[PDB]
Amino acid sequence: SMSYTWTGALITPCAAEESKLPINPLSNSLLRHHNMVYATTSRSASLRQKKVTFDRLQVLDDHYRDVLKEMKAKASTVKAKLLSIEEACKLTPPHSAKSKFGYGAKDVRNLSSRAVNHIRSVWEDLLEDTETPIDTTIMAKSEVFCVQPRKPARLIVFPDLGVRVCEKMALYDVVSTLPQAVMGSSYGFQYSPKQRVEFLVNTWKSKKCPMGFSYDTRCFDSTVTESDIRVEESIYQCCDLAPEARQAIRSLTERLYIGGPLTNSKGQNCGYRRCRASGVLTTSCGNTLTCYLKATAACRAAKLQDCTMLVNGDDLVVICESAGTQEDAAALRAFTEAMTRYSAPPGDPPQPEYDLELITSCSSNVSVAHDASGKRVYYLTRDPTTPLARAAWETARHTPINSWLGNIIMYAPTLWARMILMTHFFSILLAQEQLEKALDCQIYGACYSIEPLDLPQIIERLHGLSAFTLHSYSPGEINRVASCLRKLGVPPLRTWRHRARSVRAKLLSQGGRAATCGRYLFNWAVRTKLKLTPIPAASQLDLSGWFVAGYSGGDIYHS
Ligand SMILES: CC(C)N(c1ccc(Oc2ccccc2)cc1C(=O)O)C(=O)[C@H]1CC[C@H](C)CC1
Ligand SMILES: [Mg+2]
Repeated sequence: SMSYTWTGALITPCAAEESKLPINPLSNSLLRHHNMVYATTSRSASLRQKKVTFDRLQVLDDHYRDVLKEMKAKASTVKAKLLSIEEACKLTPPHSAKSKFGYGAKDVRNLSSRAVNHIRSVWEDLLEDTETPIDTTIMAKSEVFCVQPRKPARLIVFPDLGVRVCEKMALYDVVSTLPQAVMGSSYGFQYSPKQRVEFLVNTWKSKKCPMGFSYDTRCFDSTVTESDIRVEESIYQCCDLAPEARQAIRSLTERLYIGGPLTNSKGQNCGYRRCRASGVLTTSCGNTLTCYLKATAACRAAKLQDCTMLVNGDDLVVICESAGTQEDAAALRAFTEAMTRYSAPPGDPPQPEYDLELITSCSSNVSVAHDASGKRVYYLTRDPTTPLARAAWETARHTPINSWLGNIIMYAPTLWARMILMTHFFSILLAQEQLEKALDCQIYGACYSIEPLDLPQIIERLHGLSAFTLHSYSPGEINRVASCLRKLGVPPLRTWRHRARSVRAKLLSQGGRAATCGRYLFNWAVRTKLKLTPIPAASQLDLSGWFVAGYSGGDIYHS
């Protein structure tokens, strides 16, 4: 069937949409070519709609069924709990889209009589009505990028706040613990960036002759079929579940996840969906399970040998035992055909990679640098173009989510996050006298509130003290960063070094936590290095819930 059907009504915005970067005195010091920076708007929605709309092809074989049963057996060990309204509400982000039933984010978290009473009625309804298609709103997502030698906005389909709270009640526990139980070490969201690298590097070394590749599925969400979603429900159903939760999953599956009507911001019937919705609680879990299933089965059809998968939603990377250049290329092609039959055709054709640093998964790649002692140290990085374009935009305008803070946390050891983002933002935060202020950001889709002053500890716990001393990066990483700077018009190292030394001095004079950031974060900038000993606060940090599972589109907030 058709991934989508359209009525003609347009996907409309719900206010004014900024497309260009504001000429700002502060954004200009970070990036000079402001015209290369842009944000998607509903004005490009038509272009997107045509790309995600198509008839899906699907043929299932014995390999698929086999892997499916393997997966179900493991799911069979699971015991999901079911959250009470109270907890599900606690999980709602303070700034999440309001409900059309008289209440909003704040009321939900505050457990207002009106919000809880409505939520209750939606839950009862999910228990009584097993059919009626649940209404969703479709919107053009606004995201920032740098022009290329432009991207049309992405679309998001999400149900009402009321319905979202119920999804949590019935599936929060499931989507937080079933992926790991079913896929084990292949589930990428259980790893912190450093743990992801270690898993990738060790996996790579465990091969006599390693061969690896990333697989890009062309619009993965639209390739998800009604069948894949029921197969996915079948996996969830192997769990021990409270009666009400079992019915909630059954009804939410037929009424929401397999598809339903599309309404715009004006309240107009836009069309219908018969593929994955991007703004539902099961999206990450669902996509990860389905990609792993098709991929694993695809590997068997292709005869790839000793495959180790690493899956994060629709993002996939496979590392296996080489069989030779020609044989690897043939196997890879066979893999792609198997995936195509399973309704997961490629966007970018896949290519075998014999160099670990050249494999990009989760928009990132593993690379290597050196610590003070001089020992090689592997770490996660990525092309900084987008991270930087967005740092510029968030500098010029107020945004709910600060990706820059999220990028500093996840890529702390990188040459670009240290030299550019830390310097730029600590300089700016000192000025505005807002170093104490907590900011929201996302990690694997879950929303968190973090104090910039804590970055030193956070970085030590997740990356180790070496994140403050890495130097001598790879020639490949250096060219990528440098050619990035030229493109966006970012000041060179010298300028940044001067700024960092000036910010570092200012941070050291304040003492307390600010001096902590001064000493650690900017030690790369001075010549007279300061001995960097373990930060006490790093040994008393609970950062486990940070890397448990994916939540993108889940409307998840970790208090
Ligand atoms: C060796 C030495 C001088 N050096 C480098 C300076 C420039 C560079 O590569 C470029 C080139 C152009 C633009 C940006 C970086 C790479 C390195 C390195 O450590 O290998 C450093 O000490 C870095 C160490 C990390 C900080 C955070 C910035 C300076
Ligand atoms: Mg893709």
